[PDB]
Amino acid sequence: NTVEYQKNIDKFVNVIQGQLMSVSVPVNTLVVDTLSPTSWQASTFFVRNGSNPEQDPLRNLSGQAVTRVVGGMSTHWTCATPRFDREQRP
Amino acid sequence: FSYGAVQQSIDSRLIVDWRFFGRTEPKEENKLWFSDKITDAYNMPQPTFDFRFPAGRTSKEAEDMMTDMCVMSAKIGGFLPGSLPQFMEP
Amino acid sequence: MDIKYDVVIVGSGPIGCTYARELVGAGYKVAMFDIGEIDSGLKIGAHKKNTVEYQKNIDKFVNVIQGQLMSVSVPVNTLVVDTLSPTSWQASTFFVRNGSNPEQDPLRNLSGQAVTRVVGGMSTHWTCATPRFDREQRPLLVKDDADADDAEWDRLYTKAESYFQTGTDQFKESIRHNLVLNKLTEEYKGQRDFQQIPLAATRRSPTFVEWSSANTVFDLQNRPNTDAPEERFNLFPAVACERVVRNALNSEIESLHIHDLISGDRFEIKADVYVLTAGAVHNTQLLVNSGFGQLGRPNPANPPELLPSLGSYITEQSLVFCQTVMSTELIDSVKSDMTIRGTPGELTYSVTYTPGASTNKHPDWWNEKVKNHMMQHQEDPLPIPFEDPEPQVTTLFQPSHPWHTQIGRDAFSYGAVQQSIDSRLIVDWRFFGRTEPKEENKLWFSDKITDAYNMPQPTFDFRFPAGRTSKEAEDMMTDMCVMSAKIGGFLPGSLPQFMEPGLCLHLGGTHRMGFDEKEDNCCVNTDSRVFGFKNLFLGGCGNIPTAYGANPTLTAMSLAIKSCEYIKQNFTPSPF
Amino acid sequence: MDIKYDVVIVGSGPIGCTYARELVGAGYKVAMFDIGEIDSGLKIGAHKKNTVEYQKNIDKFVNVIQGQLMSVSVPVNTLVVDTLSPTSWQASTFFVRNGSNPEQDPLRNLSGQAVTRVVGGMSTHWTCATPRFDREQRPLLVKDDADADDAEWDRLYTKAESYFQTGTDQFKESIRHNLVLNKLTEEYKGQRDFQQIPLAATRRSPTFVEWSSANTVFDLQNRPNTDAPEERFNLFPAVACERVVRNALNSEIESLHIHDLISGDRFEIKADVYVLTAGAVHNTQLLVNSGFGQLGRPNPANPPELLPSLGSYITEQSLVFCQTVMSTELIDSVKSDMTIRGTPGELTYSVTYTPGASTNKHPDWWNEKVKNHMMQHQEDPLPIPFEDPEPQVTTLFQPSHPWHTQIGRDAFSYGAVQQSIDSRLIVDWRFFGRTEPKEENKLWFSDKITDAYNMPQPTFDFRFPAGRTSKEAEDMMTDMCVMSAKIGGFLPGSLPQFMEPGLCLHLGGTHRMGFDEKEDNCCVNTDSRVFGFKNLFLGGCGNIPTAYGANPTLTAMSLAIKSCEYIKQNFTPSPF
Ligand SMILES: *Cc1cc2c(cc1C)Nc1c([nH]c(=O)[nH]c1=O)N2C[C@H](O)[C@H](O)[C@H](O)COP(=O)(O)OP(=O)(O)OC[C@H]1O[C@@H](n2cnc3c(N)ncnc32)[C@H](O)[C@@H]1O
Ligand SMILES: *Cc1cc2c(cc1C)Nc1c([nH]c(=O)[nH]c1=O)N2C[C@H](O)[C@H](O)[C@H](O)COP(=O)(O)OP(=O)(O)OC[C@H]1O[C@@H](n2cnc3c(N)ncnc32)[C@H](O)[C@@H]1O
Ligand SMILES: *Cc1cc2c(cc1C)Nc1c([nH]c(=O)[nH]c1=O)N2C[C@H](O)[C@H](O)[C@H](O)COP(=O)(O)OP(=O)(O)OC[C@H]1O[C@@H](n2cnc3c(N)ncnc32)[C@H](O)[C@@H]1O
Ligand SMILES: OC[C@H]1O[C@@H](O)[C@H](O)[C@@H](F)[C@@H]1O
Ligand SMILES: OC[C@H]1O[C@@H](O)[C@H](O)[C@@H](F)[C@@H]1O
Repeated sequence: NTVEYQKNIDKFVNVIQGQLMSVSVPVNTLVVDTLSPTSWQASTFFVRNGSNPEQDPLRNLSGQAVTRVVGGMSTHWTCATPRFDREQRP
Repeated sequence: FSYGAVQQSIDSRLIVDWRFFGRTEPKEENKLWFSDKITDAYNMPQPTFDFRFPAGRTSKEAEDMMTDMCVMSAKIGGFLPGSLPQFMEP
Repeated sequence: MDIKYDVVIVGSGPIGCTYARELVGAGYKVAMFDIGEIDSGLKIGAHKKNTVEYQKNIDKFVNVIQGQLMSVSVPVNTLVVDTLSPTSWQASTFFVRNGSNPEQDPLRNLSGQAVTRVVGGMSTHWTCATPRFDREQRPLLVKDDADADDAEWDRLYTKAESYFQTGTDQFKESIRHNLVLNKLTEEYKGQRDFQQIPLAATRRSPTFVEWSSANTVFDLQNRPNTDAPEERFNLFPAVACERVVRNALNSEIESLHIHDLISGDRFEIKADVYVLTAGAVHNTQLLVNSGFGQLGRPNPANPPELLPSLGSYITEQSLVFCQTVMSTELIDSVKSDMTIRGTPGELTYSVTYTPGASTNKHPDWWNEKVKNHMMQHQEDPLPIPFEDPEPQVTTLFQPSHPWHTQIGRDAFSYGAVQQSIDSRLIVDWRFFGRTEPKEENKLWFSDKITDAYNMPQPTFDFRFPAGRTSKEAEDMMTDMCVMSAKIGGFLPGSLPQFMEPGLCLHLGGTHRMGFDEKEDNCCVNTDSRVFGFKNLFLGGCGNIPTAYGANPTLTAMSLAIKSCEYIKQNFTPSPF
Repeated sequence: MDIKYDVVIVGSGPIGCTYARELVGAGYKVAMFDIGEIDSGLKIGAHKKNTVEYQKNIDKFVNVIQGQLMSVSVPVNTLVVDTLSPTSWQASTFFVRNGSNPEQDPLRNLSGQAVTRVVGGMSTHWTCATPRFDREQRPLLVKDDADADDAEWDRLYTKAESYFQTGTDQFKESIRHNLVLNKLTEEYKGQRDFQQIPLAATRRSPTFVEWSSANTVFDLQNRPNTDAPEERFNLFPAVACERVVRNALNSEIESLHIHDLISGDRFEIKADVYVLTAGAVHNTQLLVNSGFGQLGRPNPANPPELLPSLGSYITEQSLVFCQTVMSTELIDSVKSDMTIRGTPGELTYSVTYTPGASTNKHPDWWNEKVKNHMMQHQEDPLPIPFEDPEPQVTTLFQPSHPWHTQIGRDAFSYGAVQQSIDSRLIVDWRFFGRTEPKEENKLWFSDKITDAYNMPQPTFDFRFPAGRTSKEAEDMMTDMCVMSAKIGGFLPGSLPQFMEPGLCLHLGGTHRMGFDEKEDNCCVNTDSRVFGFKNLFLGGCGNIPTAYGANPTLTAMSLAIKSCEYIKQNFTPSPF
C-alpha cells in the first residue's frame, strides 16, 4: 500500500521473498568439485547451514515457509478471498 | 509473487499469469512432526514434513489441472519463455 | 576427374544419391560434387550414429548433430555486456560482430535454420523418420484425377521406401515403446490411430539398429569397381559448386563452375544433364548466383524476369517440444500381470505370473522380461529392463489433428543432459505444424555480404502466417500438452515450448514445384525440371509447394525418382 | 585376420601409431586392434578439425570433442527434483540410475576424466600442443649422468617432433598472436619468455592448418600396398581387446583375448610381441582384467603380488581457465603507426601510414593488413583483420612458475559461445599444474560393476595432494589472474575458475616407469617393458611417473621410440 510499490509493482516480489523463511530445508547433496585444491572440502554431505537432518528430501514441502512480522502473511498476501462451495468445505 | 528473474524484452501489457490450485485429500500418513533433538532458530523443536500428494484422486486432479491451464491459457496467448507451464515447489 | 560427363549432381545427400542411384544404375557417366568432405568411416555418406560407441552412448550423439549444423543467417547481436573491466575495449554501437548478417531482421528470421556440409549431408545425423504425406499435405502430380494422383504417389513412395529401407517393425519388442504406444491407442479409442514411426533403419540385434542414410540409397564408391564393373560414377569432395551457366535464351545450362577447396583452382564441367541437390537453402543460393531470380533485397518495383517465384512462398514448420516423466500408474501397469509379495531386497520377496493366462494384460515375452529384471535387480525400483530401447511412436497428420507427431527419444536433445531422473522414465514429444505458403515469406541473398565460401549471404524474411498456420500451431501446442499428460507430467528443464524458428530443418518451397510457372507461382514442373530449361533439374524439399507437417525427405525422394524417370526418357547415356 | 603376428598393438592412438611406424618400417608383421571404428574420412586416424568446414567454423569443433569424450566414472546422482507432477513416478531413494558407478565416491573423483574410442584415439580432436618437458618434470632415462640423460631425451624428442611435424612458427603472421605475446614479454621485464606453443601442425594457407594426428605418425593403411610393397600391417577396428594371457611364471604373454564387436565372436591372437597403447585408463583396465595388480576396492594388507604399483601414484593436472577482452590500450596500439583522419564511413575518412619509416612500431606487412582492413571495412570499429589467426602463446613451465600455460583460442570451449563480444577481442588462458605422485591416489576396477564393453568398471579415488600440489595450484590460479590482466580484463561468463578434475585429460602414472620395480614403485622399466615379462610393453602417458604440467603426449611418444629400439634389438621380424 505504499505509493512507491503501487508505482513499481515489479519490486514487491522482494518484500515477499524477504519474509518467507523456509520451514524445513533438507541436507544438500550437490557436488561442488571445482573448488581450488587449497580450499576446505567436505568428505561427506554433512548438515550445513542450519539444514534439517530429520527431513527426507523426497517427502518434503520444500516451498513451505513462515512469516514472522506483525500482521503475519497478510502484510504481503494477494488478498484473494473466495468462498468454498460445499464440496471443498467442512 | 513472481518466480523467476523479471524479463524485460516483452511488454508487460501483454503478459498474463496463470495459477491453478489443486485440492489435496487428507491422509493420515501425511504429517507435520517436530524433532526431539534438533531445534529451529527460536530454540523450538524443528519442524519436519513427511508428505506426498496422495497417489489417487489428488494426483489425477493435479495433472488434469495442469492440462486445464495449458488448454485455457492458450485461448489468451502462447506461453512466455522462462515462464513455461510447471508445478511449483511443494 | 574428366571435363565431360553425361550427368552432374551437386550434393551427396540422400536426394543427390537418389539421382545417383537411378542414373548410375541406368548406365550414365555420373559426376557428383560436394562442398563437404568424407568423414563417416569406410561407408561413404553413412549414418554417424551406426558406430558401436554411439549405440552404447546414445546421449552423446547430440554433439555430432550440433557439430555440423551451421547457422544460415545470424543476426547482429544487441546484448549489452556492461561488466567488462574498464581497461577492456568496449563497443560504442552494436556493430557487425562474428560474421553475423547485417541484412537480417532479427525479428523476421529463421534463426534455427542451419546447413550440413559433409558427404551424405544431413542424412549422416538424421532421425530416419520417413512418413508419407496424405493428400492434404501433398502436392498434386496428376490434376482432376485423385485415384491416378494416389496411384502415382503410392508407386513413388513404395520405391522410395525401398531405397531408404523404411519399416515400422524395428521396435516391436521394446517395453517402453509398447507401454506408451498402448496407452495412447486406448486413450484415443475411436479418435486417433497410433503406430510406430516409419523409420529408415534395419535392426541387426536387440541393441543395434542400422540407421539408413544416403549411403543406404547409393554407396558413393567410384565406379567401375569389382562390384559394378559396367557402371561409371565419381564423387568429388571438397568442391564448392558456384554457378550453372545459362545460355542467353534461358533454355539450357552450358556448364558447371566449380571451386576446388583443396587446391583453390576453379574449373568448368560439362554435362548433358545438371542436377542440383544442394539443400533447400543452397540450391536457391546457387541459382541466384547463376542469374535466376533476383540478387539483393527484394525489389517489387523491379521483379526478376527469370524464375520470379524463386525463394518466395518459403515454408518452415512450427515445432513444439517437451519431455515427460512416466506416470506411476503406467509404471505400475508394466507389472499388472504379476503377483508381487514382500519387499524388494527382503527374504520373502516374490514376483510371479502365469504364462498365457486369460486374465493377462501383456504378452509372455513382456512378463518374462519384467519378472527377471524385477527379481534379478532388487536394488532397482523400476520394472523396465536397463537396455530396453526407446519408444518410436506417432499419430500421423489428419484433418482433425493437422500436425505430425514423434514421441520417444530423439538424439537431438536441446538442453543439458539431466541426470537426476532415470532415462527409462523419460519420453520426448515433438509435434510439427504445416505452414501455409505465402509470397511475402522469402529466402533472399545479399548483393554485398558473402558467407564463408564467398557466396551471396542468405537472408530470411519470414513470419509464420497470421491465420490458419498460427491458429494450428497454438492448437498443436495444446494438443501436445493434452496428449503428453496421458503418459506423465512434464520433465522440469524440458517444459512445453516452441523451438527456435527453423531448428526443425524442414524448410521447403524455396524452389517450388507445380504444373504452370505463372498460375502455380513456381520454379519447377512435376519432372523437377526448371521451366524453360531442357537440362536443369532441382531435387529436395525446396520443391515441395504445399503446407506439410510430416518429415519431408521421403516425399522429396519420391519427387526425385519421378525426375530420374524423365531423364532416362529423354537423355541417352554415353556408350561406355 | 591371421592366427599369428610378430607384433600386436592394442590401440590406434598416436602412441600405438608410434610403435606401428617404427616396427612396420623395420619389417615386422604387425596387427593393430582398436575397440573404436574408422571415422575421420579417407585419411585413417586423421584430425577431424582438418576439414575446410571446421576451419571456416572453428567454434563448432567443440561439439566434435564433446561427442567423443565418454566419462570414465560417473557417481550416483543426488539432485532433488521436487517439481514433478504428482502423477509422475518419483524416486524414494537415490538409486543407481543412467549407468552411474555406485563404487564411486563423488567427492574423490576425477569427474572430468573421459575416454575416446575411435581410430586415432584422442589425436583425432586434440589441440596438437607438443612441448618438451624440462628436467624438473622429466623422468630419468639414465641415472647419474645428467649429460647422457639430456642427450638421450634430446635425441628421442627430436625424433618425436618429426613424427608429429612439430613446429613453432605456423602462427607468426597473426596480428592477435603477436599483440598478445609482445605485450606479455614487455610486461614481464625479463623474468619469463613467451613463445609460440609448439604445435604438431603444418600451415597450408593463410586460412588452413593441417593439424597433426595419429595418421601423420602412421597412415594406418593396410600393407603391403603399392607405396610400401614390402611392409606388413593390418588394422582391425571394432575389436575390443579384453585380456593378455600371462604364462604362470609372469615372464611372458602367450596370447591376447579379443572380442569382435561386429560378429560378436571371441579369438585369442598370437604374436611374438605385445604392446598396450589403449590409453592411461584402458591399459590399466586390460592389465587388471588380466591378473596384474588387484581387482576390486583396494585392500591394504592384502596386497597384490604382481605389479603392486599398477593403478597407484596416479596423477592428474589441475587446470585453471578464463577468457579475456583485449584492452583499449592494445587495440589502439595495433594501429599506432596509422594517420587517421575523418570519421569512419564518410568520404573524408582515411587511414595511411609511411612504409619503412624508422619510427614505425610495426613491420610494413602488419600495417598494410591493418590499413586495408580499416579502409575496406569502415563499418568495423576494430583494426584487427577478420580472419586473422588466433594467438598460440605460451610461457613454458619453470621452477619459479611451475605450470604450463596456453594462451589463445582452444577448440575445447567450456560454456555457451557468447556472441555479444567480438571474437577478435577474446583471448583464452589455460594454466596446467603439476601433481605429486602419491600412493593413495588410485585408479581401480570394480569386481562387480561393469562398463559399456562388459569390462571391470573404472573407479577413481583421488584428491589433489595437500602440500605442494595444492599450494602450487592456487599460486597458479593467481598467476593466471595476474598475467591475463596485462592483456585485458576477464570476459563475463568465462571468469577465472578451476575446471572439473580430469577435464584436462592429462592423466599419468597409472602404469608408471622407473628403474627398479620396488624402489621406484613402478610397473615398466625405461624400455617400457613390464618388469619380468620378455614380450609385453606399455605405451602412453600412464608410463610417466613424474609431477608434470606440460602436455604429456610428446613425452609419451619419445618413450615409445625408446621402447621400439628395445624391440628391434630383441625380436627378429618373421620371414616376409
Ligand atoms: C505469503 C503469501 C500468503 C498468501 C498469499 C500470497 C503470499 C505471497 N495470498 C493469499 C493468501 N491467502 C489467501 O486466502 N488469499 C491469497 O490471496 N496467502 C496466505 C495468507 O496470507 C495466510 O493464509 C494468512 O495470513 C493466515 O493467517 P493466520 O492464520 O493469521 O497466520 P499468519 O501466518 O498470517 O500470522 C501468524 C503469526 O503468528 C506468529 N507466530 C508464529 N509462531 C509464534 C510464536 N511461537 N509466538 C508468537 N507469535 C508467533 C507470526 O509472527 C505471525 O505474525
Ligand atoms: C540435421 C537433421 C535433419 C533431419 C532430422 C534430424 C536432424 C538433426 N531428421 C530427419 C530429417 N528428415 C526426415 O525426413 N526425417 C527425419 O527423421 N531431417 C532432414 C533431412 O536430413 C533432410 O531433409 C535431407 O537430408 C535433405 O536431403 P538433400 O536435399 O539431399 O540435402 P542435404 O542437406 O542432406 O545434402 C545437401 C548437400 O549438398 C551440399 N552442398 C550445399 N551447397 C553446395 C554447393 N554450393 N556445392 C557443393 N555441395 C553443396 C552439402 O555439403 C550436402 O552434403
Ligand atoms: C581429447 C583431448 C585430448 C588432448 C588435447 C585436447 C583434447 C580436447 N590436447 C592435447 C593433448 N595432449 C597433448 O599432448 N597436447 C595437446 O594439445 N590431448 C591428449 C592426447 O590426445 C592424448 O595424450 C593422446 O592422444 C594419448 O595417446 P595414446 O596413449 O595413443 O591413447 P589414446 O587414448 O589417444 O588412444 C587410445 C586408443 O586405444 C583404444 N582402446 C581403449 N581400450 C581399448 C581396448 N580395450 N581394446 C582396443 N582398443 C582400445 C581407443 O579406442 C583409442 O583409439
Ligand atoms: O529437432 C529434431 C527433429 O528434426 C527434424 O528435422 C526431424 O525430421 C525430426 F525427426 C527430429 O526429431
Ligand atoms: O581442455 C582443453 C585442453 O585439454 C588438454 O588435454 C590439452 O593438452 C590442452 F591443449 C587443451 O588446451
